[PDB]
Amino acid sequence: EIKKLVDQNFKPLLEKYDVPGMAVGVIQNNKKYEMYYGLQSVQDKKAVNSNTIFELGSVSKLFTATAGGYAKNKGKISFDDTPGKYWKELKNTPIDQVNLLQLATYTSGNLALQFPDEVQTDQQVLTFFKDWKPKNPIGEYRQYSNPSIGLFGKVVALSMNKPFDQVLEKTIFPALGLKHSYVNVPKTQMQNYAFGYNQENQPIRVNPGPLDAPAYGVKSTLPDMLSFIHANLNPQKYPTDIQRAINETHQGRYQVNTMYQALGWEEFSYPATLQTLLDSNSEQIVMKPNKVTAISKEPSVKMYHKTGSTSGFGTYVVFIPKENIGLVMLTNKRIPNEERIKAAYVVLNAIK
Ligand SMILES: *[B@]([O])([C][N]S(=O)(=O)C1=[C]N=C(C2=NN=N[N]2)[C]=[C]1)OP([O])([O])=O
Repeated sequence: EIKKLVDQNFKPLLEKYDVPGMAVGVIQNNKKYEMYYGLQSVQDKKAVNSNTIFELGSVSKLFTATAGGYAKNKGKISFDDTPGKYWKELKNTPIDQVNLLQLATYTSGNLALQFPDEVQTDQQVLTFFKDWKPKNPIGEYRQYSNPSIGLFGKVVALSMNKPFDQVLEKTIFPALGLKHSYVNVPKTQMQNYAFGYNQENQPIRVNPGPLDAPAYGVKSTLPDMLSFIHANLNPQKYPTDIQRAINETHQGRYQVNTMYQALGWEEFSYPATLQTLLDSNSEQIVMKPNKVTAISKEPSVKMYHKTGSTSGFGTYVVFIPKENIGLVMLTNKRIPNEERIKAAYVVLNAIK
């Protein structure tokens, strides 16, 4: 029945949005299911398979959040610290009045989704943070942002003395059991890297950008993402450092109505209505700043999700610890976040 449920709910989306290829993974009671559809490459007629590498987009934030949780539990950082304590060069500039938790969770009060296009170099990055100056009451307003978690990410790599790409590929990925997850796809794996397809069905991949690795720059396979979901459902089986990191990412920090923000993960009381899952990615929540309130109801039974996108790829990831289930969907064309969320909802709810 798992296979038949995904065929009912995910398969039609390939035709509906002319998506070349898709990989849907389900984990239940420590049993993994992998469903593959279509092509990693239209021009090569190479099929999507277990070796196919997709761009995760903002699901990369979950790895950046896990890397921070690890660094905090090795004593390398505190989430009450300010960025200037590690990147000396910002060390009494006004960015050093925002703390790492506030960076991680988007409540600087003045960071947008993107850098400005003009910024590209390492010096242009450091200079934009040297010249960063306040706006909304720090800590009070959530606005989703690549530079913010991007800065948290870089600060985490500074506290670990290793550039960010190495923190993941030598430290975090091996600790999670991930064999084919990369910030940079090496030469021997380029044959498995899918093409993404833009809205003109042109084959494309992700463009270089400032602090792209920590905010949207991880590439993985379906087996690997199911391993990552496994880890989130069962952190007690992993090494102490990574287990503590994973638990750290599950703690709700504030609410923005029915969405609780954690470290990368969005958190909900379970069971959640569909529409509660949809509003987490409504334009209001994703693009416009919003004022945060303190957690009032600590949810008893929780569920977590995150969407991601580069211009050629779509990702969605969801897990419910207490039902011991989760789902990952990866596509090499963006479909609307709404459609990702709904199909997953029907598949998981139908398997109890
Ligand atoms: B993340 O995926 C952030 N997404 S984004 O909208 O900032 C974005 C989109 N596209 C790129 C890109 N394509 N090719 N080079 N770069 C980067 C960043 O969260 P979401 O799921 O989008 O809410």
